[PDB]
Amino acid sequence: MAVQLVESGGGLVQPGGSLRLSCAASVSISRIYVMAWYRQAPGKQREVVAVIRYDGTTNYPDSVKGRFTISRDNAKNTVYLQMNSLKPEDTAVYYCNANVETWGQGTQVTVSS
Amino acid sequence: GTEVQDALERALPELQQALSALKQAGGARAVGAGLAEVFQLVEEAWLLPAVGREVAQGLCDAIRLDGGLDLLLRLLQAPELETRVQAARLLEQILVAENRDRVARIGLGVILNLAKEREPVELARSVAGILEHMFKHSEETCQRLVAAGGLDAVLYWCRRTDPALLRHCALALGNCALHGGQAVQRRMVEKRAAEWLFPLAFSKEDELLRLHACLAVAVLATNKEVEREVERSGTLALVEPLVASLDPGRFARCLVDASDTSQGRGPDDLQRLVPLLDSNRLEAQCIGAFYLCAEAAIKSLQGKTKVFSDIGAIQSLKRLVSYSTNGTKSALAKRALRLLGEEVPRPILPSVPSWKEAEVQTWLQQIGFSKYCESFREQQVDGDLLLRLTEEELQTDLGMKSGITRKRFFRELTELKTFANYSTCDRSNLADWLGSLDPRFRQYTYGLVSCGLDRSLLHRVSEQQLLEDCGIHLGVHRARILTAAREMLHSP
Amino acid sequence: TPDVFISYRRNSGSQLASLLKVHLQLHGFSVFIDVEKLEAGKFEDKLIQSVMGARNFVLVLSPGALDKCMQDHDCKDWVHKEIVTALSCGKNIVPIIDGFEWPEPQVLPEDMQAVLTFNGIKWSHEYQEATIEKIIRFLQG
Ligand SMILES: NC(=O)c1ccc[n+]([C@@H]2O[C@H](COP(=O)(O)O)[C@@H](O)[C@H]2O)c1
Repeated sequence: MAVQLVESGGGLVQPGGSLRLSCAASVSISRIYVMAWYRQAPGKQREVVAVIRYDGTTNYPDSVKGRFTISRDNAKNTVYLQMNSLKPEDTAVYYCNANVETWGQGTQVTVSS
Repeated sequence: GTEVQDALERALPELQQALSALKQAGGARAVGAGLAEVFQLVEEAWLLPAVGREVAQGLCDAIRLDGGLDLLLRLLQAPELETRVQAARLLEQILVAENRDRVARIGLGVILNLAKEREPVELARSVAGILEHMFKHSEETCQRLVAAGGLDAVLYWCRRTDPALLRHCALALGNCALHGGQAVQRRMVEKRAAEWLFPLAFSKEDELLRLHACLAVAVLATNKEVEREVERSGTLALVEPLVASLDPGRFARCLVDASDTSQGRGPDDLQRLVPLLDSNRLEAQCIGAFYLCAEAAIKSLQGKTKVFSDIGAIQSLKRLVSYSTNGTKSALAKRALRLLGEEVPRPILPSVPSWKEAEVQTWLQQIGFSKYCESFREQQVDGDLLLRLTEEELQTDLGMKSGITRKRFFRELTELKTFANYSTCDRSNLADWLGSLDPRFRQYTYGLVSCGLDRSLLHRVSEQQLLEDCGIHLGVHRARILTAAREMLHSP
Repeated sequence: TPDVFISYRRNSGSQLASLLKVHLQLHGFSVFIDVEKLEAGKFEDKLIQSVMGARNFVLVLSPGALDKCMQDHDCKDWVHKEIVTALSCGKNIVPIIDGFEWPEPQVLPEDMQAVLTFNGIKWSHEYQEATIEKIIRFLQG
């Protein structure tokens, strides 16, 4: 069926700060195979930030090891992305992706003083 | 819910006088047999269909809110044992969770002053039943009795041959394991408990003994620290076929018949049964799904199916069913859900055959092969061409020269291919037929439909036609698919 | 290599056979028993395997045992298969008797008379320690 996603969070943080993100899905998360998050910096092309699979295995690019954590919460229908230590070059619009086709609308995240 | 309290209108008045004949002041030593005046009443009022539970504790409470219980402690001082035999059977049925604490406070030593007397068969049932339901109180009472001989008597009564005695023994060890946490589960096999359970689970006489013994050993199998102690006992090999042999429908038939298991359980005992579904051992999951399907059948005959919602057991069932490689466990879970009236989930898989270049590029971003998204864009691969890539296209024109990179790519491609959605192109449903052999085989189904074949025309293939056309390279997979296809020989 | 084999009638003489199994496991002996067969020992090397691996042999018998291999004189009965293969291999048959009396040797099949010379033990329900202390001897395994 059509699975529509909404995501909330974002904004401005100081460098060396932490943020958390959500992504609410129209159906159950335990039902759906794979979710992922994407980073779109302005002037460049998209790239993956984290993926999460039905059994619980997580994968991250090497640039963001330890600085991000993704989890699935099944009581209320969200997936979470947790940012802990932040850099100025980590500013972009962030997208949720259910399976490989369903997209989201994206949220803006900037980091400065 | 008038009816509920109209049964209390039939029940409660008999106690007006029935409390007074044991409250009879004079008494005789023959007159102590009066104890039975209650006993029929509490059995009677226990077994009323679908109202029984509500009126049971509601009748039993009178003796503790107003005072009756005390006597049963003050009359155990009688030297001759006809009275003890007669009154511990009454003390059995009155023992609810709101009544266990009054004995747990005072009455601990009172119980074990007769549990040492193991020789009377006529008394050992009651002994075992009180020790059965005393485990439900807390961790502390369990530790205090296991420091005593409160396990040794039930561990010794496995030598005995009385049937109801063995029923109460299996339930006492199951309640000890399930409410004793992790500290006492090492004291169990330390006192060599998991080895004396084999005569109960090898019984060919009563099915209830077999199920409760398998429950006890599967709960002790969750203790990792002692897991290979319990794996040499020899009973685990009886756990897997047994649940395969029995069905929970006939089990519900045989559970509404007997008195002490007629109505069923309560929410406290069943919230402690849900953690067996997600545990690591296959036997823990299969036996947890068995009971919680049989229990749903028990309490679906009444209108009390709303208990499984608040205990948080239909969410675990609903997430355990999709993406599960266990036909038995998933079958019991689907039976429980389709008996309770809830929908059964189906997974949501990506539709790979209808993909286009943007989705292939996004999948390449996902799997970490982001260095090649340009080349796959120059040749314009879509989903249909991605499902039919071979080694020479990867080696020549997509640029993958290193053989290890092609191996590390195909691993990911075949991991995607087993979890795709071919329903838009699979007419005769070949994917489920391939998955029923082995879940790893589902990946071949697009290769069987790109050429065109299906389940009705599958029976006229040769191995050389599977090898060069359908893209099956591993000879074991060709041989198994052939021998599964030939067996149905001109079947239709 | 299991040290002792246990043979038992499939319906009766199974619970107390389990008691001897557990009581012997308490003393450290590798023991094999058959579970859920229902005369599926028609394979020509499964009976052979089960009896060749065995060193000793315990014929636990029910009140009313050997009623099937009686009047048979053919190798179709599984317990008859156990006893013909144990005697052809030449292992000791140490039985334990519980509620059963020795039948007539004439109605008994005329090839399995050699089992009538093996000494047995009366089973005791209330002094289990004595019987298990006696049975651990003369097993030669
Ligand atoms: N179906 C039942 O659970 C059932 C039936 C008859 C008597 N009883 C007795 O009544 C008491 C009630 O126990 P629960 O509070 O665990 O339901 C128990 O001590 C038991 O001995 C229980």
